[PDB]
Amino acid sequence: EDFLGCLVKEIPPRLLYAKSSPAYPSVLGQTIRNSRWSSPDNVKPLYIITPTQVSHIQSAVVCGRRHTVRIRVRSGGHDYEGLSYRSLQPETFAVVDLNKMRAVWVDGKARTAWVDSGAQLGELYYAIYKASPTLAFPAGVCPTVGVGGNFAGGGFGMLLRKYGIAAENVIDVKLVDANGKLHDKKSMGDDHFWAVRGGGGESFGIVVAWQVKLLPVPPTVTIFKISKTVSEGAVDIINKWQVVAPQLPADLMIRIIAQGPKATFEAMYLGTCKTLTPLMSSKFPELGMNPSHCNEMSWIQSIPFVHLGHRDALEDDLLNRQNSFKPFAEYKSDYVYQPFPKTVWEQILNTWLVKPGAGIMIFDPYGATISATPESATPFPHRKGVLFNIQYVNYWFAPGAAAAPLSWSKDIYNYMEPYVSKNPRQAYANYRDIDLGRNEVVNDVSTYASGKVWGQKYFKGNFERLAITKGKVDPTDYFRNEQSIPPLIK
Ligand SMILES: *Cc1cc2c(nc3c(=O)[nH]c(=O)nc-3n2C[C@H](O)[C@H](O)[C@H](O)COP(=O)(O)OP(=O)(O)OC[C@H]2O[C@@H](n3cnc4c(N)ncnc43)[C@H](O)[C@@H]2O)c(*)c1C
Ligand code: NA
Ligand code: NA
Repeated sequence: EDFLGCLVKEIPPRLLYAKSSPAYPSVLGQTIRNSRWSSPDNVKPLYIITPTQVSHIQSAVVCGRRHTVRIRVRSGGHDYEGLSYRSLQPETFAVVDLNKMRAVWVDGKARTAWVDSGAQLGELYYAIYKASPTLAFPAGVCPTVGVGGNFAGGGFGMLLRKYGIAAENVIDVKLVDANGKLHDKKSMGDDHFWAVRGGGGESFGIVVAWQVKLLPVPPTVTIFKISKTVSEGAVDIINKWQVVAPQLPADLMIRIIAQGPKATFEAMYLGTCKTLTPLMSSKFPELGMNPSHCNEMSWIQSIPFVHLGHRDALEDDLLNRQNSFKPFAEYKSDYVYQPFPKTVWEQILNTWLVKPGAGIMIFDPYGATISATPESATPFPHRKGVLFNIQYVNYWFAPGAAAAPLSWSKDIYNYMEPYVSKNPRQAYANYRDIDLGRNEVVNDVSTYASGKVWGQKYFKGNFERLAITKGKVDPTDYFRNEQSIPPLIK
């Protein structure tokens, strides 16, 4: 009652939604990307606030502190467990939803931009393009992902070998802390500014906007997508790829998608067919690439082409707030430091990817720039020595069809354990997986011991510094969820 009362004093009421409000279901559902989490059995927010100004965010936080109602912040809503808009167990929370704060201001000459957290990646990329055809930013591949969560958790895509992760190309932020105070880099200090750029969403406050450096790309890039069935020698080719791809020049990224006994090699090359063809011949002739495979286009055109296979619909693919694709979905991830034996590739392609409920596996090679940053330089620790990341993706489309996919996801994670990283078994924070572990709350504070179980998997040796920073900026654990950094205080 009095939390809502506090909000109405400071924030335009058209931006406030209670469960009884007629628009509440629409506002709640607008950026839910996973049908597992939209159904009525999920725990719902007591209130939703859709700020349009930074002062609205500050007022919401001050009200939540005064009346002890916690806030989950949502930008693009892609959280794999939905923790930006649901809780796992019954509890009271408000959602602060940033979708209306979506400005992108590009300074093409300075090669910098200010980007609101509620902007989607496609909108960031398109705004950069409206300014220059030869500037880029290295974040995710999916245009509807929100800037807020993508940058907070790291963020990587087809430029990761050239330029590393999104978070290490951030040069300032505008942030509201757990006391409602407005911060930038200078007022936050080294620890807090280090933590917020890759240490995971929610934990370190609400980032309102990010200042980024914009990076050069040539006017023409080249994409290919070359598939090999097991009959065409997929196992021998991918067994070579895992050693070669992490060692290729920074200008060339070759990722793999597999969903059966067949591997599709997708390359982004910062250059032309003319130079790519000989490079492939010299370094990876086993793939059988030739000039007919090349698709030359601008960097901006490469974003819908890689993600959707589209060449012809730039605005529609990058400026898209319809929220049409809502699979039921499960996700896991791994990091690989040692080459798989050929027999493991045999098993993955011929056996694991031909089971009931089998999903899709995506393999991103590291090396080059992402691996040159020291492990502790940012909170993202998956750097030197990483050959490739694996994402295990399961989609299904009817409510009662979950059992086989969920079982496959668990079974293949168990199968892969001996061949992937261990002690800890590393995972990417933005591929959130609650089965890696969740927090325990004691005296209303997330415990350090419970955070450490999953926290070492996402952040390896950076977890303790994250928790000590959390203790300094949010000792009462105001901004939290079931898998957020717990405070470690003296
Ligand atoms: C759905 C989806 C996700 C993808 C896709 N492809 C990716 C890619 O190519 N590269 C990646 O690095 N990641 C990819 N992912 C995963 C996404 O990066 C993550 O799912 C992001 O965390 C999603 O961010 P966003 O869309 O903003 O999701 P939310 O659910 O709103 O938030 C996630 C998380 O972060 C907190 N949070 C949100 N907003 C803020 C701000 N402004 N400040 C601090 N913290 C924030 C939330 O509370 C929540 O905890 C491809 C697809 C299709
Ligand atoms: Na290890
Ligand atoms: Na999950």
